[PDB]
Amino acid sequence: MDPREVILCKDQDGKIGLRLKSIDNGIFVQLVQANSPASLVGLRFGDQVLQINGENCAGWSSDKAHKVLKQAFGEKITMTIRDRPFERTITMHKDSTGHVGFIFKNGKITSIVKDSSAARNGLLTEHNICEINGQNVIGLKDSQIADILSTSGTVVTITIMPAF
Amino acid sequence: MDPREVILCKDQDGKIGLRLKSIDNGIFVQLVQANSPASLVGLRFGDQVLQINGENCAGWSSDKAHKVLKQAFGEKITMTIRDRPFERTITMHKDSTGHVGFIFKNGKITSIVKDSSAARNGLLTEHNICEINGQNVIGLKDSQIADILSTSGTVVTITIMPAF
Amino acid sequence: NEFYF
Amino acid sequence: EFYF
Amino acid sequence: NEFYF
Repeated sequence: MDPREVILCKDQDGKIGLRLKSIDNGIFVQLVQANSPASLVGLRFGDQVLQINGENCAGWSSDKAHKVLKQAFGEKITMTIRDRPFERTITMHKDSTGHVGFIFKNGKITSIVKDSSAARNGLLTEHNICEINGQNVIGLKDSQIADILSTSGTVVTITIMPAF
Repeated sequence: MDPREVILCKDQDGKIGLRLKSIDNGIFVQLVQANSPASLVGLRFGDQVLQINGENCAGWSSDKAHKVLKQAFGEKITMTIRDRPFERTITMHKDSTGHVGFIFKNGKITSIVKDSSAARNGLLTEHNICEINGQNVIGLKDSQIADILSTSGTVVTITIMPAF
Repeated sequence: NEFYF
Repeated sequence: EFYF
Repeated sequence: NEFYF
């Protein structure tokens, strides 16, 4: 899957609304602030940052990545992104009680309920939910995600990735 | 992207040629014996087993999954399989010294060399290599994998999986 | 404080 | 005995 | 026992 190029423009505090995290000697988006330079260019939780301003991110720590952003010179920051490489999609169907079949806490799937659609479809635990029927749920309270599910209809398509 | 069904005929001991592993409350193929029924139907390290004889694998231990295989009735076992859900593909180019840019041991990527093609492409550590240029390297010794890499042309396409 | 979905 |  | 690829 080919990477893509984005050019961000800093806000007033020299920030772009982005938190990053080192995973397996790569750099990944950990949080994207709403209505930020990062959201303007379509960054999402789980996107991989391959390069910043012409430097490869391979092997950088979280602290280094944050420092490079904070210190970035001028008002424009260039990045090359591999769109969330660990993403998978699972489609489930609600049962007669309105459930798809998993336990959820602090943004993580923690258990799979027996005899459910989640079980039939091989949903995994220690995974975060990124989207529900296309809607970002990263950073939402568990109760807000419950709200969303209540109005999603019988078909529930989620994007997930390992929590790492 | 969708699950597939396989049907396997047992040997006299009731065996089909598989060892399984529990990961994140799913069941995955860990080892496939050469020239077994499991090999023939194309099961591979990393494939996910959703059902055995129509029964959900969710939350089973590997010992439980093995017991299910052992105790299965009849001369054929059916499984529903999601093909290597953790697989990703990365293409790199050898540099002037013939290297793509990583340290490898025991089937696994352990370091990414600075400003190599591996670095530019965002290759990750703690990942197993499954195939190189179409050649499956699961079960091969590192020296055999080194030969495949040495003899490869400049463009090197690998499939990888996180080492769960 | 676990939810059942 | 370790394969199934 | 490691390899540089």
